[PDB]
Amino acid sequence: MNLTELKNTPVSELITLGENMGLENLARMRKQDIIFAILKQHAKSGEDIFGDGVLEILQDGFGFLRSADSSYLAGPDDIYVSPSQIRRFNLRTGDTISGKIRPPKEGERYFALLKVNEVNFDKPENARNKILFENLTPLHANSRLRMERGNGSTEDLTARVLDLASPIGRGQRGLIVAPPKAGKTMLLQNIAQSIAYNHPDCVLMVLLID
Amino acid sequence: GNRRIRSVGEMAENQFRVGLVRVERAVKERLSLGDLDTLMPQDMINAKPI
Ligand SMILES: Nc1ncnc2c1ncn2[C@@H]1O[C@H](COP(=O)(O)OP(=O)(O)O)[C@@H](O)[C@H]1O
Ligand code: BEF
Ligand SMILES: [Mg+2]
Repeated sequence: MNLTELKNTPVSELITLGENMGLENLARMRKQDIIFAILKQHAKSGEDIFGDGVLEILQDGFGFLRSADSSYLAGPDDIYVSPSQIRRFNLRTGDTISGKIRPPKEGERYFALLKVNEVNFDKPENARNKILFENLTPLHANSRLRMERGNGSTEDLTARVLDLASPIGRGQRGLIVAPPKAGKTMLLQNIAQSIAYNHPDCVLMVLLID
Repeated sequence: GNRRIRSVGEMAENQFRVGLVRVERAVKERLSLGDLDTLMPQDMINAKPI
């Protein structure tokens, strides 16, 4: 069973599934431990379990695989990974891992990883032969990002202005200087829509702090 | 001729053998669930019972 499947489900569907399983009232507690308990049940009676997420190394040597829908937070949803993986496949902080998991046995409360199926959407064999980050040779912007869609709606013109004010390409550093109440929120929203519409091949991430 | 003398050698050997069979039962109960290419023969045996 995939974790991301129960992840993209709303809380009501998790409640309905837990009541279909015939257990203690699960709607009472967190989505986190809701998914935890329904997974524990369905894994008591079910296949191999599958999961995916991003890995963070702890100072104890082990690692935690967490979900972005929980914004990479600590909780029962996390997947425990042993340092033996971080020696065999030499895992790293921030690796997109997807693999098989099982329920925790006596005294344990974190799902244990079984076998890594995809490391950063790629082969673990090919996960060894990789290049280091700061060891790379940086360069200036070579390929430009097309933000103009060509339809000219009420908001698309905004992006068009950028295309004639400050062109952006892959590898460029953009800094927005704006006082409060200036309309930067939907500015980033329109930019994200345009770059997601024009380039569905590059993985796009946003960050909202406070 | 019927009474045998024992020294520190085989006495310590027997005590180490008792510790060894203890940790061997421990690591055998542990390995009964282990799988392939998931552990090194370092944490399988505990140094504390020896
Ligand atoms: N592209 C646009 N087209 C029309 N109105 C816009 C556009 N961008 C911003 N606005 C106006 O600006 C306001 C944005 O408010 P808000 O998102 O709170 O700005 P900020 O996030 O900078 O405080 C809205 O009332 C909206 O009418
Ligand atoms: F306070 Be607003 F988002 F500029
Ligand atoms: Mg805003």
